[PDB]
Amino acid sequence: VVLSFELLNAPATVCGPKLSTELVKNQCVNFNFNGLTGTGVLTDSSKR
Amino acid sequence: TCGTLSNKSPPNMTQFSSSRRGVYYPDDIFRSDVLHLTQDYFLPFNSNV
Ligand SMILES: *[C@@H]1O[C@H](CO)[C@@H](O)[C@H](O)[C@H]1NC(C)=O
Ligand SMILES: *[C@@H]1O[C@H](CO)[C@@H](O)[C@H](O)[C@H]1NC(C)=O
Repeated sequence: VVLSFELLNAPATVCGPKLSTELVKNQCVNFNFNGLTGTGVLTDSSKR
Repeated sequence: TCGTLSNKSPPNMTQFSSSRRGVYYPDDIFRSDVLHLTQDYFLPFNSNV
């Protein structure tokens, strides 16, 4: 079997088994959203 | 079962211009508030049609 992936800016359709944790805001944290992972401060936003 | 035709004239092939007509999004990457210069299969402007 050949699995072909794509990692677009589009809703996640298949995910790895990772457990998921509560949001932490206004603190510098590591984060991982749908495999998009980095480090920074998370806050609410005015963005649409 | 198929319908049938006769006295069907040959196509005439008269030609027109795609005046800026037919642009499309070349890839799935989301972009916003930017200018993107790209090489792809596009219908050229003022192409024969
Ligand atoms: C068919 O083609 C001729 C020239 O080959 C052209 O004069 C004529 O207008 C065309 N038919 C139509 C309906 O435009
Ligand atoms: C086809 O294209 C060329 C240049 O794009 C143009 O000069 C020509 O007139 C077009 N065809 C017809 C039948 O006009």
